[PDB]
Amino acid sequence: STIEEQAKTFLDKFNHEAEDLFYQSSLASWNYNTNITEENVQNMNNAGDKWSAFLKEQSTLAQMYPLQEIQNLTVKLQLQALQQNGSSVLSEDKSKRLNTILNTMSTIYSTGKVCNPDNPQECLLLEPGLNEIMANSLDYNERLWAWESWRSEVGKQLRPLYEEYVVLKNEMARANHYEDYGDYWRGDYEVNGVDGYDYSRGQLIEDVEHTFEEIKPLYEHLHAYVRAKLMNAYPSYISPIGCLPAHLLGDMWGRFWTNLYSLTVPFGQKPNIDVTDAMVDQAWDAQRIFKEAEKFFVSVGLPNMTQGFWENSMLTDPGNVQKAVCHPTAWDLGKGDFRILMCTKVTMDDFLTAHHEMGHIQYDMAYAAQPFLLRNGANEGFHEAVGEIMSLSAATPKHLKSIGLLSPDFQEDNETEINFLLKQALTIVGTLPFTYMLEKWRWMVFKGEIPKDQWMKKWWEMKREIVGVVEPVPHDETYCDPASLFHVSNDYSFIRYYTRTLYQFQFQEALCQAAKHEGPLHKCDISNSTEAGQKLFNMLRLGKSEPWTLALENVVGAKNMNVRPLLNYFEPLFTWLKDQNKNSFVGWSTDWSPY
Amino acid sequence: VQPTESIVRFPNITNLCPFGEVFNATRFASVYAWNRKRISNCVADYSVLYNSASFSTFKCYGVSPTKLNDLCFTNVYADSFVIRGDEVRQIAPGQTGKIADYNYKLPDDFTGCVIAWNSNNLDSKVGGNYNYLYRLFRKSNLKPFERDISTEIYQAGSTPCNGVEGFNCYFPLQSYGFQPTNGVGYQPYRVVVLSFELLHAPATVCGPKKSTNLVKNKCVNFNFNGLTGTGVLTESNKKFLPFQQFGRDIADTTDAVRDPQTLEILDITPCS
Amino acid sequence: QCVNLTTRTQLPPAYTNSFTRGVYYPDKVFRSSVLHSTQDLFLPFFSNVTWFHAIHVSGTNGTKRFDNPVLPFNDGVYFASTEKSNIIRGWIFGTTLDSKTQSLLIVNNATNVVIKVCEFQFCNDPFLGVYYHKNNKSWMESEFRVYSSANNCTFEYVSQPFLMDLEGKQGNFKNLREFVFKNIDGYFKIYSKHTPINLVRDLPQGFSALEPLVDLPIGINITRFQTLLALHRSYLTPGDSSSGWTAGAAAYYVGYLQPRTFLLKYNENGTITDAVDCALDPLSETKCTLKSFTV
Ligand SMILES: *[C@@H]1O[C@H](CO)[C@@H](O[C@@H]2O[C@H](CO)[C@@H](O)[C@H](O)[C@H]2NC(C)=O)[C@H](O)[C@H]1NC(C)=O
Ligand SMILES: *[C@@H]1O[C@H](CO)[C@@H](O[C@@H]2O[C@H](CO)[C@@H](O)[C@H](O)[C@H]2NC(C)=O)[C@H](O)[C@H]1NC(C)=O
Ligand SMILES: *[C@@H]1O[C@H](CO)[C@@H](O[C@@H]2O[C@H](CO)[C@@H](O)[C@H](O)[C@H]2NC(C)=O)[C@H](O)[C@H]1NC(C)=O
Ligand SMILES: *[C@@H]1O[C@H](CO)[C@@H](O[C@@H]2O[C@H](CO)[C@@H](O)[C@H](O)[C@H]2NC(C)=O)[C@H](O)[C@H]1NC(C)=O
Ligand SMILES: *[C@@H]1O[C@H](CO)[C@@H](O[C@@H]2O[C@H](CO)[C@@H](O)[C@H](O)[C@H]2NC(C)=O)[C@H](O)[C@H]1NC(C)=O
Ligand SMILES: *[C@@H]1O[C@H](CO)[C@@H](O[C@@H]2O[C@H](CO)[C@@H](O)[C@H](O)[C@H]2NC(C)=O)[C@H](O)[C@H]1NC(C)=O
Ligand SMILES: *[C@@H]1O[C@H](CO)[C@@H](O)[C@H](O)[C@H]1NC(C)=O
Ligand SMILES: *[C@@H]1O[C@H](CO)[C@@H](O)[C@H](O)[C@H]1NC(C)=O
Ligand SMILES: *[C@@H]1O[C@H](CO)[C@@H](O)[C@H](O)[C@H]1NC(C)=O
Ligand SMILES: *[C@@H]1O[C@H](CO)[C@@H](O)[C@H](O)[C@H]1NC(C)=O
Ligand SMILES: *[C@@H]1O[C@H](CO)[C@@H](O)[C@H](O)[C@H]1NC(C)=O
Ligand SMILES: *[C@@H]1O[C@H](CO)[C@@H](O)[C@H](O)[C@H]1NC(C)=O
Ligand SMILES: *[C@@H]1O[C@H](CO)[C@@H](O)[C@H](O)[C@H]1NC(C)=O
Ligand SMILES: *[C@@H]1O[C@H](CO)[C@@H](O)[C@H](O)[C@H]1NC(C)=O
Ligand SMILES: *[C@@H]1O[C@H](CO)[C@@H](O)[C@H](O)[C@H]1NC(C)=O
Repeated sequence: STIEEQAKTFLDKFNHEAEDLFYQSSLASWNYNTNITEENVQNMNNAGDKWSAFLKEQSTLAQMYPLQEIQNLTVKLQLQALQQNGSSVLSEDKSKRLNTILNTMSTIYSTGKVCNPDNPQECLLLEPGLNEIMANSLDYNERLWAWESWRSEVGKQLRPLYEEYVVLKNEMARANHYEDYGDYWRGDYEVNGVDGYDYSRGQLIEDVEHTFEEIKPLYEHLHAYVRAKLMNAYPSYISPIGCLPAHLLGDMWGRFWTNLYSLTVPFGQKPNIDVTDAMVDQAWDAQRIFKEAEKFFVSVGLPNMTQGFWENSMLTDPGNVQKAVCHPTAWDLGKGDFRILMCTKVTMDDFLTAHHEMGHIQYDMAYAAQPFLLRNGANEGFHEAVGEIMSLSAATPKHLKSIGLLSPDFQEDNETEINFLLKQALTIVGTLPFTYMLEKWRWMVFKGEIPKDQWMKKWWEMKREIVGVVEPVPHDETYCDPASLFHVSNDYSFIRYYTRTLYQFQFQEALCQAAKHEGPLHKCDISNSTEAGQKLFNMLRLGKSEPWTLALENVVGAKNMNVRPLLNYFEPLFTWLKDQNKNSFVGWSTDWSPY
Repeated sequence: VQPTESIVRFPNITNLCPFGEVFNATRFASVYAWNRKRISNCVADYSVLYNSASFSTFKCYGVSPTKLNDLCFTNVYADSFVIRGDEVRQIAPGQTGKIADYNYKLPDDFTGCVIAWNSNNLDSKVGGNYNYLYRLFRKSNLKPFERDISTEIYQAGSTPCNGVEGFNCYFPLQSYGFQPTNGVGYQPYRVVVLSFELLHAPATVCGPKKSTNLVKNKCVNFNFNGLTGTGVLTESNKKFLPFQQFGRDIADTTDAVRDPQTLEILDITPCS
Repeated sequence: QCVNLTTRTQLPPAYTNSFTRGVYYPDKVFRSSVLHSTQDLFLPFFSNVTWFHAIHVSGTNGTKRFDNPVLPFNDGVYFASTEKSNIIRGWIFGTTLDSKTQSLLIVNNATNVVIKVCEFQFCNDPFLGVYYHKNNKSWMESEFRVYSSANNCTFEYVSQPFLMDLEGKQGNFKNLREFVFKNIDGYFKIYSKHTPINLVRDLPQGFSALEPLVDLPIGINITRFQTLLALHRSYLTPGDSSSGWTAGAAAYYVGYLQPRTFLLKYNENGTITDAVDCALDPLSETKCTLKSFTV
């Protein structure tokens, strides 16, 4: 006869009634993804509509229960996750126009149009096109042409659409008892009602800034090295004091610097550790890949895969008889059925993606012992970092030679180590300043520190000060440069990748010092160590039942987001970069617009 | 002549038990409406149930599984019902949860066994098997071996529930979702509970003892349906009455017994 | 279901003598001319048993008797029925004879013996009448008014079906059915015997050892029993459900047992052919003292 008991009864009823509906929706989505037909999409849409209607119906009944008369933390968290109004505190016309704007921006981004001049054809879509033109080409002219065409044709076309989107999102966020939409996006890292472990929502900005201030030296050295190696490839196009151009970063937006490894490789005569040809020389297939992944996971302490996992997963492309999306995904249906959708080839990248997806599945099976509203990761960065640390620990030469791929007589030269560290740097640290700049720009454009004008001006001034990127063509206040990405054109958060990057190295160091491993961190294998397995399982059980700070303290021993593990990981490369940049200029300067 | 032998004999073992119909039943009841079947007058052979390697959980409380065929009882109750796999552990003495105190509870002291096996082969259809239900809400905990079929709507708030659902008026019965693709733990597990009791009444179900090889020309130790002694069993000619089992000569001495299986009569002579 | 039976002439209770009857086999032991002496519950020789009549004389005279009272059950009873046709078709055993406790029902419904131990609600006058029609003219058993409901059944036993000779013959008695019931250790012991006789006056005089028939483990307590009879419903006797009846050629004797000492005599094959009651006269006292029938 109290609010707590009524809330617990309602929560039990909801947890019982929502599991079957979510399982049916997930089953329909699986049948669609594994079989692209006109009937499966209809069933998927029907199941999605039913689940959305059920979730919206179980939101006004839960809205009647107040949150200030509850002493149990689990019930409070479940109700706070359930009483989320979201897009309901608006008007009919307002919500309809917002959905229309979102859908039309998504369609404008998904369609795309190359439409080269003096050519009535060859106007390609987001399929192979500008991607490989900006990725594996060395011509300045065509790179600049593509970077200008994608930003002028699928760019400024979304300027008023994005303005109205920002206005409507700010209206929704202010009407939802919150600050600007940036606060609504940062609300995921908020922890209240716990003594000592409380994490303010505004402290995330300060933490990200303090971590970036310590990342700055490594990124400046990496930028200097990349610029020095790029001046030898693009003569009379980049100054050794200025900033790097935008269209010479091996990507349309400059997010990842993976395509610059073929140009910035220090020891071009030393081959990598690619064991792709070693697997085809013997009986290896997707089944063997996943068996080796299960063997790696069971060696740490994690349980075996479920029986349905092997008889329900689509580990191999069925061929042309039926069409299926070959994007590697880990499916959690919700009723003990865990399976992976992946067209696993006999390559090494797929061998690491298998470990990534199996780490996702292990996290899911770990937190599957909690209520439905809490069966999710602590933050939006833990779930991907759990697989990223496994992919890092499984890509080491020790594990490769222990499984049987690499020859036991293989010598571990330090040149290959420098090359691997530089590749990891280009693929990890290269996106940290970009992510930070993009997320700070989103936060300042949602809060209001940037007026309706001066969007691109301050965007480029930040991309010059924070990042080492400079625009090749002067863009006025009419172009829409930031909206050329996928996450911004579809209303997705971006700080999750930064948090995942900062958490994966902390997890690696914590699980490596627990396994009593000596030497550098980049060659540490989490294998045949049950202590690290138990330490990680103590964190994978929590999910959303406990704050993420408590999970970090339980798995690492810190209550904040530290960056020292990343520096400890990249120290062997940091010293080499310091020794190589002795006869060059470190850092970058502004006022070098290539106009 | 010292006796050294064992010819312990007992009559034939017929009408074993309806265990074959209570275990291999095609249809099972829900957990809130578990069926209690009376197993009273039949020779329960627990060896075929313990030796069968098709049961996941086989835990006998208050009695050893090997000594089940060495005791006599009056009535045996078989409670058959289907429950989820992850909550089979709740069917045990002293355990708590949701199915124990609201659907079916066992006493703190229990003299019996629990048998459960995975039934995902037949109790599962593509699209969902919503035929089995379970009681989710109650105003008080259930008593040991208590069954409740009342389907009145629950009342969690101060507002009276006038026969219809509302703010805090929920339906007491909730359905189970059993798909053939579910994992272990959510699959249906047909669990049967056997209860053994002893009261002031003649025991009707005992352990089935079948027979032993018969020796008819040596100094043996015999046991004919409770009798005992020592002697050689020579074939006699005393035609007993259709109901008389063992005969006694003058001075009240057991000198002739009838074999309970072949119904033949034979004399008992003391050994030299 | 419960239907009373009115229009019944009352008479004082009659008593006859059971000269030498009620002797049964006490235990399953073979004995060949040993003259065994046992100490158990038996019927005293030349005792005083009760006589229950069931007659129907035509006209506005005679007697209309249909007796089936709730007689006590003191350590066992001796039931002997001189039947001309199938009329006595079972008994009722128990203490309360209601839903408060359990009751044993051993009845014959013209199919076979039905033995059930449940909680019944027995009427004040239960019977299993017959029906004699003019079309498809054959005595059929369409009547069952013993109890109303049967809940919480513990024991049950129904053997293979069998026909029933419901022919209401007229003349003298043809056979005698003797039964000795006893419940001392939960087991309900029944000793039956069949002996043809052609007298129409009293209980036959002689000697017949009753053999064990069934040993039913029930455990319930028995303090008072009742006999179930049959009725005839035909033409020439109009009436309602509680009237329009007719019967006849039916009688049963009830004798109570008591702890006594008997000297049983076995033949060369194991059958009891003679016995003496030691507590009858000093002659039988001396006979049991010297353990012989030659004095
Ligand atoms: C909030 O309510 C839940 C639900 O009961 C509590 O969880 C219980 O925790 C105790 C102690 O670990 C267990 O013995 C119970 O089995 C748990 N309940 C269930 C249903 O599993 C939780 O402790 C409560 N939080 C508080 C009181 O702070
Ligand atoms: C983890 O431990 C297992 C078992 O000790 C190791 O497997 C052995 O590896 C050696 C080295 O090649 C072989 O000689 C043995 O035959 C293997 N035994 C078994 C049972 O597989 C495995 O190499 C270890 N892995 C790591 C990374 O240390
Ligand atoms: C349910 O049916 C199965 C199969 O019909 C029974 O298993 C048989 O048991 C007998 C008795 O031991 C064996 O001789 C057979 O070989 C078994 N067959 C199979 C296929 O295993 C089972 O005994 C039945 N259940 C019960 C309670 O009797
Ligand atoms: C107990 O079982 C045995 C074994 O079947 C029965 O012995 C059989 O009896 C029949 C008829 O008397 C014979 O035709 C068979 O040859 C016998 N077989 C054996 C192996 O002896 C015996 O009759 C049964 N007894 C009872 C009372 O059922
Ligand atoms: C008629 O039959 C009814 C039941 O069928 C009996 O009524 C009982 O009569 C006795 C007294 O003779 C009462 O003590 C009982 O309480 C009555 N029973 C019930 C259920 O009320 C009786 O056999 C006959 N009654 C009459 C009035 O003729
Ligand atoms: C006599 O009683 C017995 C037992 O009550 C009756 O046998 C039952 O008959 C019904 C329908 O005739 C069947 O559904 C049951 O299965 C029978 N019982 C058993 C144990 O087989 C019998 O029919 C009755 N006979 C008469 C003439 O009334
Ligand atoms: C995929 O869908 C087609 C559509 O008709 C169907 O024929 C086929 O059986 C489906 N594949 C599987 C594996 O069910
Ligand atoms: C959700 O909106 C309703 C009205 O639309 C309001 O009463 C309730 O407080 C809101 N809940 C929030 C903002 O958490
Ligand atoms: C996992 O699988 C391996 C190989 O099938 C087996 O040896 C091991 O016992 C399994 N682990 C568990 C916990 O069942
Ligand atoms: C690698 O090791 C050799 C071994 O002497 C050393 O000479 C060389 O300088 C090392 N290279 C780097 C980059 O540390
Ligand atoms: C039997 O008892 C009755 C009841 O008083 C009595 O009248 C009769 O004389 C008794 N008969 C014998 C033989 O004792
Ligand atoms: C036949 O017997 C039945 C009894 O089942 C009876 O009802 C009927 O009156 C008889 N006569 C005819 C012509 O059916
Ligand atoms: C049936 O009667 C027995 C007699 O002792 C009793 O133990 C049992 O509880 C009764 N069952 C029901 C359902 O009345
Ligand atoms: C009758 O027997 C029962 C056995 O359950 C016993 O409880 C009861 O006390 C007995 N009645 C009398 C009067 O002794
Ligand atoms: C005893 O049995 C024998 C053989 O079966 C038979 O000849 C004799 O008549 C029987 N005697 C009696 C009194 O039954």
